[PDB]
Amino acid sequence: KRDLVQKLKILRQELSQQQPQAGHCRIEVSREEIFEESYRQVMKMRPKDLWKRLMIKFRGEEGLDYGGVAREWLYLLSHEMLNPYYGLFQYSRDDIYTLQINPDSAVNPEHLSYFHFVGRIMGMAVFHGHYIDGGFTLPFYKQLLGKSITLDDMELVDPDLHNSLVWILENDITGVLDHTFCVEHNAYGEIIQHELKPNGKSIPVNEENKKEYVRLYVNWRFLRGIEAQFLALQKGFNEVIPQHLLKTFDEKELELIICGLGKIDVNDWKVNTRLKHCTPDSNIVKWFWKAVEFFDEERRARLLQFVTGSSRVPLQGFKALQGAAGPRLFTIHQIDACTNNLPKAHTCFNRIDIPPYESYEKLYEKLLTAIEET
Amino acid sequence: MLIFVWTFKGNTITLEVEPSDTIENVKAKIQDKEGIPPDQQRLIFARKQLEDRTLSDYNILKESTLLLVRRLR
Ligand SMILES: [Cl-]
Ligand SMILES: [Cl-]
Ligand SMILES: [Cl-]
Ligand SMILES: [Cl-]
Ligand SMILES: [Cl-]
Ligand SMILES: [Cl-]
Ligand code: NA
Ligand code: NA
Repeated sequence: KRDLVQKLKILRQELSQQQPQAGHCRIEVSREEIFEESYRQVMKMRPKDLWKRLMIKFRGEEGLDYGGVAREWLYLLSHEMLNPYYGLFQYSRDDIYTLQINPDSAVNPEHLSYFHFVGRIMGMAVFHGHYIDGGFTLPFYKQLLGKSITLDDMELVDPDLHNSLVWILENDITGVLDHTFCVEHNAYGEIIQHELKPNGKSIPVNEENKKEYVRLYVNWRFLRGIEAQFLALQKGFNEVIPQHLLKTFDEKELELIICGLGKIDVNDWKVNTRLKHCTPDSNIVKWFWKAVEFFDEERRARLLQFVTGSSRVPLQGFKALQGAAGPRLFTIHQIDACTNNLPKAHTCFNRIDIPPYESYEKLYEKLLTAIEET
Repeated sequence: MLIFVWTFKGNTITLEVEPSDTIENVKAKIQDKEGIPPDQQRLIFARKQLEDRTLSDYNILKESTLLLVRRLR
């Protein structure tokens, strides 16, 4: 915990000296075309331009605050560029809160520039202390750090391959296994073979080079089909954050500084909540926290989504919640309305409007209905 | 369903099978695709030998990948 606090101070120090004293990074985008216009303007820019003080404007809008507009721009932008709709990313199989690179991304012929674009955007979020609106697997952060994938990381990406590779390491393959430093996989209804190293097609796997074989084959099975895309993204990222600034971070730390805090603590939440037209000991407020206490992590993510636009919070947690103009704590507003209404959200204000429901069960059920997934 | 086998040559067959079968017939199906006699086949998955039981016994499931190694007389 402390060690991360020191690692972040050191990163901030070094990012600070990388920033030029003079000049600005100027972006002016329409809100309806944030993605494509941000892409054209950022890709015109040199790496060095991306370190300058951010100066962002929405077309036709005067912002309250340049830092605020910047915060909003990255959140809105990253929500577009990561949306599987544009073909670059997809939802991971078992989890909709985790994105993966889409292997089929090349239907966009220009797709590598977009991955390069995404890298630069993620790097700019780190460099300037904002957050990305999304999330990736831990092996993705690990590859983004330049670390290699353990075998342990296979226990989710491929249990059947994980077990076979484990068995190869545990037992003597002499005479039993005629494997080669080349691997085959199913690509577009077809079988395509891939050397894990130069001339691997001609290199037997044996008891002496087993460990090297399994290391190369894990690393390959993560990058399988997405290699050029990851390279382009990682180039964009390291154009903003040089890879040596993150030597001392592990994958879980990179995820916090890029996406913020995913684990939602109810006590930190309760304590940094404002109340409008209700009191700490009023029923609507007791029931709300009772329901949040029962909500599992997915449900709490959706409730936070509903009221703020983000299922994540800053590193500092709920006291650091931002709204429109600067900070705005989470706010529960008890409203004078018909008790069959659902809670309504005002995400510019991190405010939820709640009617004076008659029982805990009514609030519980009506809250769950409000935060239904889109 | 339709389980696969990653063999000791790197070959990665597709095998039309059923949980109604037993691994003896599996070996026959392997004897079908690539003609490896059952008595020099040794099948592993869950890090463990498959004694001559059914696929629906070893906690084997659909669209899975066994590891076929060489039993060595
Ligand atoms: Cl401009
Ligand atoms: Cl800045
Ligand atoms: Cl302004
Ligand atoms: Cl009351
Ligand atoms: Cl923060
Ligand atoms: Cl009403
Ligand atoms: Na800085
Ligand atoms: Na404007």
